[PDB]
Amino acid sequence: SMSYTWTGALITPCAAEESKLPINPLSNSLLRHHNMVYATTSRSASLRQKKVTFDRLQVLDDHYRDVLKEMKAKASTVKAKLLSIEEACKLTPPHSAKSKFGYGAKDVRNLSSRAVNHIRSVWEDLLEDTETPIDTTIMAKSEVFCVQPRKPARLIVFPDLGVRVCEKMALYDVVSTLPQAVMGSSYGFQYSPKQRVEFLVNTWKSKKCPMGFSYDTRCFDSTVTESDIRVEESIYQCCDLAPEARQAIRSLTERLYIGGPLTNSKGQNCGYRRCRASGVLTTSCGNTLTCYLKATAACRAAKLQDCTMLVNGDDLVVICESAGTQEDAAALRAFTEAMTRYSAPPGDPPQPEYDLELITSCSSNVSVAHDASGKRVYYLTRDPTTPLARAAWETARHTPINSWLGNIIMYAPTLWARMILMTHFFSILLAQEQLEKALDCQIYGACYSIEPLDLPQIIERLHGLSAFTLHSYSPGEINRVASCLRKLGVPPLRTWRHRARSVRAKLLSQGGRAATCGRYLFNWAVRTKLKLTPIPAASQLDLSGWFVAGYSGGDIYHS
Ligand SMILES: CC(C)N(c1ccc(Oc2ccccc2)cc1C(=O)O)C(=O)[C@H]1CC[C@H](C)CC1
Ligand SMILES: [Mg+2]
Repeated sequence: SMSYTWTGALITPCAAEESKLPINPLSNSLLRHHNMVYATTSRSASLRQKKVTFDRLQVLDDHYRDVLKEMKAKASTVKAKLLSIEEACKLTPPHSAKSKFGYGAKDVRNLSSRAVNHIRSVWEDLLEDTETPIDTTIMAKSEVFCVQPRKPARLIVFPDLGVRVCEKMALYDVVSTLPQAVMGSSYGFQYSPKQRVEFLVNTWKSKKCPMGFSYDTRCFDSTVTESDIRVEESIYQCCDLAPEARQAIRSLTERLYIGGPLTNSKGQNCGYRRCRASGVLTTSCGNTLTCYLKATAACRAAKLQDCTMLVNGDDLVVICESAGTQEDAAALRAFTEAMTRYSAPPGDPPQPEYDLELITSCSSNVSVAHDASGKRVYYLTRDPTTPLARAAWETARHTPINSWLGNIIMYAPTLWARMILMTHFFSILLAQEQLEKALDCQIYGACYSIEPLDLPQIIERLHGLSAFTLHSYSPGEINRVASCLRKLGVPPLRTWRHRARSVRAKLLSQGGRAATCGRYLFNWAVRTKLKLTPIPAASQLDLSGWFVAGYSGGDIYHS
């Protein structure tokens, strides 16, 4: 069937949409070519709609069924709990889209009589009505990028706040613990960036002759079929579940996840969906399970040998035992055909990679640098173009989510996050006298509130003290960063070094936590290095819930 059907009504915005970067005195010091920076708007929605709309092809074989049963057996060990309204509400982000039933984010978290009473009625309804298609709103997502030698906005389909709270009640526990139980070490969201690298590097070394590749599925969400979603429900159903939760999953599956009507911001019937919705609680879990299933089965059809998968939603990377250049290329092609039959055709054709640093998964790649002692140290990085374009935009305008803070946390050891983002933002935060202020950001889709002053500890716990001393990066990483700077018009190292030394001095004079950031974060900038000993606060940090599972589109907030 058709991934989508359209009525003609347009996907409309719900206010004014900024497309260009504001000429700002502060954004200009970070990036000079402001015209290369842009944000998607509903004005490009038509272009997107045509790309995600198509008839899906699907043929299932014995390999698929086999892997499916393997997966179900493991799911069979699971015991999901079911959250009470109270907890599900606690999980709602303070700034999440309001409900059309008289209440909003704040009321939900505050457990207002009106919000809880409505939520209750939606839950009862999910228990009584097993059919009626649940209404969703479709919107053009606004995201920032740098022009290329432009991207049309992405679309998001999400149900009402009321319905979202119920999804949590019935599936929060499931989507937080079933992926790991079913896929084990292949589930990428259980790893912190450093743990992801270690898993990738060790996996790579465990091969006599390693061969690896990333697989890009062309619009993965639209390739998800009604069948894949029921197969996915079948996996969830192997769990021990409270009666009400079992019915909630059954009804939410037929009424929401397999598809339903599309309404715009004006309240107009836009069309219908018969593929994955991007703004539902099961999206990450669902996509990860389905990609792993098709991929694993695809590997068997292709005869790839000793495959180790690493899956994060629709993002996939496979590392296996080489069989030779020609044989690897043939196997890879066979893999792609198997995936195509399973309704997961490629966007970018896949290519075998014999160099670990050249494999990009989760928009990132593993690379290597050196610590003070001089020992090689592997770490996660990525092309900084987008991270930087967005740092510029968030500098010029107020945004709910600060990706820059999220990028500093996840890529702390990188040459670009240290030299550019830390310097730029600590300089700016000192000025505005807002170093104490907590900011929201996302990690694997879950929303968190973090104090910039804590970055030193956070970085030590997740990356180790070496994140403050890495130097001598790879020639490949250096060219990528440098050619990035030229493109966006970012000041060179010298300028940044001067700024960092000036910010570092200012941070050291304040003492307390600010001096902590001064000493650690900017030690790369001075010549007279300061001995960097373990930060006490790093040994008393609970950062486990940070890397448990994916939540993108889940409307998840970790208090
Ligand atoms: C060796 C030495 C001088 N050096 C480098 C300076 C420039 C560079 O590569 C470029 C080139 C152009 C633009 C940006 C970086 C790479 C390195 C390195 O450590 O290998 C450093 O000490 C870095 C160490 C990390 C900080 C955070 C910035 C300076
Ligand atoms: Mg893709």
